[PDB]
Amino acid sequence: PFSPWPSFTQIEADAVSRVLLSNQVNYWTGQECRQFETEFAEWADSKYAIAMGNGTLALDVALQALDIGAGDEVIVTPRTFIASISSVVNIGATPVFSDVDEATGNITPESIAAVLTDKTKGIVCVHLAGWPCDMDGIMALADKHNLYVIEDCAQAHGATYKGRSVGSIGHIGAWSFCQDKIMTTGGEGGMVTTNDEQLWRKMWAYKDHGKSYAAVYETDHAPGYRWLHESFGTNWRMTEMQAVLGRIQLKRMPDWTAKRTANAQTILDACAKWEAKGYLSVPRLEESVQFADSTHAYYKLYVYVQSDNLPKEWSRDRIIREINDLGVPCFSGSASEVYLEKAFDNTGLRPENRLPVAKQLGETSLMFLVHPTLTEDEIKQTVQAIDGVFANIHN
Amino acid sequence: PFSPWPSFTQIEADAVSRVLLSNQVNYWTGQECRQFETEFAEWADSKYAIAMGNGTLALDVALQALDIGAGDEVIVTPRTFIASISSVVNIGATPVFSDVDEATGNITPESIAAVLTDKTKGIVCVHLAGWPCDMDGIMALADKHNLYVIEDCAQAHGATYKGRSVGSIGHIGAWSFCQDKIMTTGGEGGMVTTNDEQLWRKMWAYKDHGKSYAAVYETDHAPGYRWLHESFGTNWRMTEMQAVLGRIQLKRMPDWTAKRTANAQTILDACAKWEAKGYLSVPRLEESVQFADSTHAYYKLYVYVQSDNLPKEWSRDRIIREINDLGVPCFSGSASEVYLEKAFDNTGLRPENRLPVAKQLGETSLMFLVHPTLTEDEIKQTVQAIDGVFANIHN
Ligand SMILES: CC(=O)N[C@H]1[C@@H](OP(=O)(O)OP(=O)(O)OC[C@H]2O[C@@H](n3ccc(=O)[nH]c3=O)[C@H](O)[C@@H]2O)O[C@H](C)[C@@H](/N=C/c2c(COP(=O)(O)O)cnc(C)c2O)[C@@H]1O
Ligand SMILES: CC(=O)N[C@H]1[C@@H](OP(=O)(O)OP(=O)(O)OC[C@H]2O[C@@H](n3ccc(=O)[nH]c3=O)[C@H](O)[C@@H]2O)O[C@H](C)[C@@H](/N=C/c2c(COP(=O)(O)O)cnc(C)c2O)[C@@H]1O
Ligand SMILES: C[N+](C)(C)C
Ligand SMILES: C[N+](C)(C)C
Ligand code: NA
Ligand code: NA
Repeated sequence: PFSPWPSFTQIEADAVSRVLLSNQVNYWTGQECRQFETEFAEWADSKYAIAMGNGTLALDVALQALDIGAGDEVIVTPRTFIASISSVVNIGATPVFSDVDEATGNITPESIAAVLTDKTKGIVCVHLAGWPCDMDGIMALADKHNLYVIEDCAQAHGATYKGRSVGSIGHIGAWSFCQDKIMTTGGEGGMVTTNDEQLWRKMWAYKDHGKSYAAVYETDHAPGYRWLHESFGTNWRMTEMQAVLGRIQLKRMPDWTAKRTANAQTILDACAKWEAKGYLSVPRLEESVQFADSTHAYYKLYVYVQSDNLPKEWSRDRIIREINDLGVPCFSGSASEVYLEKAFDNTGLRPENRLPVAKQLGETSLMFLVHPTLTEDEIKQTVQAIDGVFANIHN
Repeated sequence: PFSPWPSFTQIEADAVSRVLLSNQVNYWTGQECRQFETEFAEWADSKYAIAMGNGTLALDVALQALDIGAGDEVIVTPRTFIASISSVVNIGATPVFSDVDEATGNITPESIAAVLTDKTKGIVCVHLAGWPCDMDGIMALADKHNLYVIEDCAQAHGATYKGRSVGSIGHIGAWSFCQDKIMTTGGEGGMVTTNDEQLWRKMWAYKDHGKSYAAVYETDHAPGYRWLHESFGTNWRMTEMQAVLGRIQLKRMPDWTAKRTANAQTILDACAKWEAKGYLSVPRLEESVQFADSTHAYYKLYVYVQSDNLPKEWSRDRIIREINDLGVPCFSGSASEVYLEKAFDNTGLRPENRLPVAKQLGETSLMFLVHPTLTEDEIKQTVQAIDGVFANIHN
């Protein structure tokens, strides 16, 4: 197999062992989560961060703080992991699907505007695979129509939009550190970021059974039982062992982004000849007029077949099989039409017509791995498999 | 300070280090959670178990599977941690408080029956401190009124009721492994247990984004993208590092229950002379005719002041102060009237009048530690602090 992702180091194993043997294992008995919060906020260009159990709970707590619920429409992408949509359903709101950009796979200002109604309250925009959304256009639309924006940053650690971290631009950023993500806190983890003090206080309470931050930290208490629960909430906390991994990985992020970026550019460079021959489309953020001064996180590397130009005996799926047969990982990538899941049967939530760009990218995507442990030889194998298979197509 | 709880061993540190370095860190990339589920189910006398992020999410997923929501009343206890009540509020149902037993601190068949209505659908009974509820009475009452029962077992690992593990008697058992609990999976953790296959399938899907167990494991899959999400759900999963701790601690539970029991017996025995003198009430499960062939988990050890028999210069609160001043941990214990929290302001959820037994136990409780790391000498010091302060009261 190729070099693993995730790939935990002895430093990380020693850190979790130390946290465990300290017995200071909980948000309320140690300081690892609290220091991870302040370090993550600084790293993500945000005033506030809160450590969460996972990226789904991060979306959930953001929707809770924004008072999104029954009768509110929230614009969502069809091209993502289901949590980016089901979080909206689970709070009782109505997800409404926008189509995506043919180059980036993200929802766009134009496709969001097309599905806005007088009931739209929110947008959950996903920075898919690490390519940032057009946040100037999305925030302009949100200002015009009085909408709240949640940036789903689960695939986008290290991405920037015109000089600032993703997750710092919308009202709230939601983050995952699940097992194969760019940051990976020991099996699960998440985070929210915000610049709004009131949204921070609301999310902080909600993930801690409705403990008021003001009651805990900003109030003088008599000895004995303390009355802290000033609203209803739940347990969406992270452990100390997950947090110490997060803190370690923040310090690695420049290295990790640089390695992902180098791996991606080697693969995109090799795909260019097959774009010239008409078999691939190879969108590159660094060559985009509209994503000047932005950076791609490179969670995963997408290119797209030009189906019309493949011989009849070839297809996207056959290319995946042939690259896999040469020992190189290759996938169809993200779900592109999550609304086709049976969860949407009889809900009235499925678009009445399939979203054409989302449908096309589901059919055309080829997805490659670029994670930081991949060796020069593994990236060479990747390039050689692409050249081998497309040379077979070309003859 | 007294011996710590929790108190993680080198064996546990080495196990979490091995899980991390394996890179098999997630429910979907390793087998520690799946083996913990089957071992926990067997240990807890249940056909099915599902690993959960925490005991709050265990309650939440049980209420989801039972289709409890808007317009449904659920009987709850006032004498617990808020999650036993706020889980009901958060799913949209109406918590209705029952008073508690003066000896055991648990809701009783009599006090539950007093607050039943035709809209009651469920009971969340807490085995407080490890003393099992009257499950014959509660299940009889649930049968006659067509109610579902959730056992909140967060404080009750090792408790049995007439030969059976707690958590195996109600429709669903909810469990916590939070940091100071009898089992403590490295900062957070939870579990549900059930004997009902359909409730198991529903909870298993809901904690995993609505992945159907049938779609994942009972369906032959074509190559490429698999359509699994047949209903809506969320991410309420446990990590592999938490699960390996759970598996280790299950094997220690005979020893841990025996040590907690021996510690409790020594303290209760010392309290007997002060009960004889009228200063304490010392309920003992092993002496209760109603709790024959049952066993106490001994999460914490409660006795109760007889307020009426204390001299004017004395109080429950002064006894706590004086025992702590001798170097012995002592607490007022569980919240006894959770409905007094400001979360309940303007909800209409407060009982018309304060619940009198619950109010009394909040005023009279003295709670001592009995966790398995406490040495013979620390238990001796506990007895001597009790004897010193009560000898002062007497003389
Ligand atoms: C355990 C784990 O690693 N889960 C990650 C994984 O989810 P998974 O269940 O495989 O979902 P899908 O990618 O829809 O795949 C469905 C099925 O098709 C198969 N498949 C998939 C792709 C493919 O190319 N080929 C294929 O055969 C899969 O093997 C699986 O059998 O892939 C997702 C993209 C990740 N995304 C999470 C996440 C959250 C939620 O964060 P959280 O996981 O709660 O921290 C929030 N927003 C965003 C934009 C997120 O990305 C999940 O964390
Ligand atoms: C981080 C941690 O260890 N939390 C545990 C702790 O909750 P805590 O926030 O302290 O809540 P309370 O006991 O109501 O105390 C409120 C305040 O008064 C203070 N206090 C409390 C008691 C006292 O004697 N003196 C005092 O000064 C506390 O320090 C705090 O400042 O004490 C609770 C009893 C535990 N209960 C858990 C659990 C779940 C929920 O499971 P989960 O915690 O989500 O796994 C579900 N059902 C059940 C029957 C559960 O037991 C919590 O796990
Ligand atoms: C530091 N960062 C803005 C690139 C995340
Ligand atoms: C049933 N028991 C093994 C938990 C005692
Ligand atoms: Na109903
Ligand atoms: Na009823």
